[PDB]
Amino acid sequence: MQVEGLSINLATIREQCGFAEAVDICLKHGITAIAPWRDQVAAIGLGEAGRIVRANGLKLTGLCRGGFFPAPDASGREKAIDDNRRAVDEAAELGADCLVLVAGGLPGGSKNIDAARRMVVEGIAAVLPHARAAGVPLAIEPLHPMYAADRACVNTLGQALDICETLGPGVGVAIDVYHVWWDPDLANQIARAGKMKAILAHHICDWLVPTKDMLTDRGMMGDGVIDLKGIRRRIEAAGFHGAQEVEIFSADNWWKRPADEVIATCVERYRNCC
Amino acid sequence: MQVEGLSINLATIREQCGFAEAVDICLKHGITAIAPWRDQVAAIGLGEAGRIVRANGLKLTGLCRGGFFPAPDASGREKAIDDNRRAVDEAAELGADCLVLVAGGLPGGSKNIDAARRMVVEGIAAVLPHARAAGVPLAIEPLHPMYAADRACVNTLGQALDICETLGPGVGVAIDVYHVWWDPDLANQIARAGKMKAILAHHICDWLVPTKDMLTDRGMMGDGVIDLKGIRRRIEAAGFHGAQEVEIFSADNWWKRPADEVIATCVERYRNCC
Ligand SMILES: [Zn+2]
Ligand SMILES: [Zn+2]
Repeated sequence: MQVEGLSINLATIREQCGFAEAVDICLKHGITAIAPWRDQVAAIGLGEAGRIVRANGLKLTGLCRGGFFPAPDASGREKAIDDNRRAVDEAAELGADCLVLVAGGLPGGSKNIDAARRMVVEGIAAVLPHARAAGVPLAIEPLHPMYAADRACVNTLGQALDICETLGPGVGVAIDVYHVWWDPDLANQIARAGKMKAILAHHICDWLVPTKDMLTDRGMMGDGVIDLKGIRRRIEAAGFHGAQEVEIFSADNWWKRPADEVIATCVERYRNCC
Repeated sequence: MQVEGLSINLATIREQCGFAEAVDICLKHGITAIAPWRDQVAAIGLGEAGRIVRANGLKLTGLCRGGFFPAPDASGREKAIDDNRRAVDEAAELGADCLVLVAGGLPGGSKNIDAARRMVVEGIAAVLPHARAAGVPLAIEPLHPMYAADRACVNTLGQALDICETLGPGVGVAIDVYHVWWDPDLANQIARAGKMKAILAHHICDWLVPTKDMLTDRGMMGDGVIDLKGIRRRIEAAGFHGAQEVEIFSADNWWKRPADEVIATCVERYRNCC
């Protein structure tokens, strides 16, 4: 009956379903773990979202997302930090296993990528006490390098782990195959993450050939070229046995299909291709 | 009169100009270094291209390109290796400072990215004796990670340098800001390249915000977010003082403008923004 070890990031059916319907279809397929987004939670209301979570015994593999730290001035940086505190409060209410952090790109006008990265480290450090007090692990999600300028300037698992080592307890990593599959040093950095006890989440999807859009053409698992099986074996060998979270952005395919069929296909591909 | 230290990769005006006209406009602006592509050379003829090169005293900062090593079988891999030998012969005829190598993506159907990378190393090793005998340095060009699956599975300068160390003399790197600007370890790897005496080329352009296409929306220098000045200072500190090669693929902007204006703008932006 239950599909053990599978979570659905609700972006996967974001065009078709708001929060309650997404949960309903996931439960209809034996799925008891989700990762909602803050806008989806806000649209239903945080209190109702947590009631649904607690009533159905749902695990949250993550809440998406905090981050977005760099800004051209102190006021803007603190506005971002303070938003992350709200995100932590939301995650805590929902019992999320972590708050996913998407670092933010360059401050407007700036070319100073190293400074942007320092603002990320400082921003995480500013949020950490709030997160630790709330019992909410912070998961730095290294993002594909194509996102460096304008979405997230933490772009390798090695770099993410360097930040985890600098900041100390309460911060780990979310390993999303879309963002990291290409990294020539991926095997060593997964092993490193495991030694650090830093792995908080594992997101799955695929890299299509060709990829037709930089943001909204993620593949269903098995439709692309990622060695999903190999990555998962390495993550398990590193000591992480949590659910695999399906996170697909697909403007011209999966978002245009009935949510039922999408989730059915996620379960099939999870069984066969992961 | 002369614009010292500037080269134009002829992709920059590829829609507007074949080889002879491209050279003419570059010389009209005081530019005496180019990097043509093999298709452009073939369209005019290798003999005529070399005559033009020798008559005008042109430097070639590169010939684009060899590579494309991985294939599902030995016959296909050897076909690729043998093409690279032809590319070396072309580079030698034109007096090119290097042959740029774009590694190739995964063999069709395969998910085995590590094996693809082994085929790259083996392929370069197979070509090297031909290149060394011809006097043609091979320049491994790490490519942006977004190209990993289907164009080039050498995706970081560190990885490129690892291959250079494995293979030994006659192989170095082409450092293209588009492909490497995001790398969190870029400063250390540029310094490393310099210690290895491995830097063979420096390609310039910019990363736009937003980037509107994965292949054909490179920016004119200064229109994007790359710290061009900083990268160049590090390349010079590492011991490379060769020309900066402008390589812009811009389907909706620079390729639609008069070649004259494009090259004029390259010289202005080279002066101000590099
Ligand atoms: Zn993710
Ligand atoms: Zn290049």
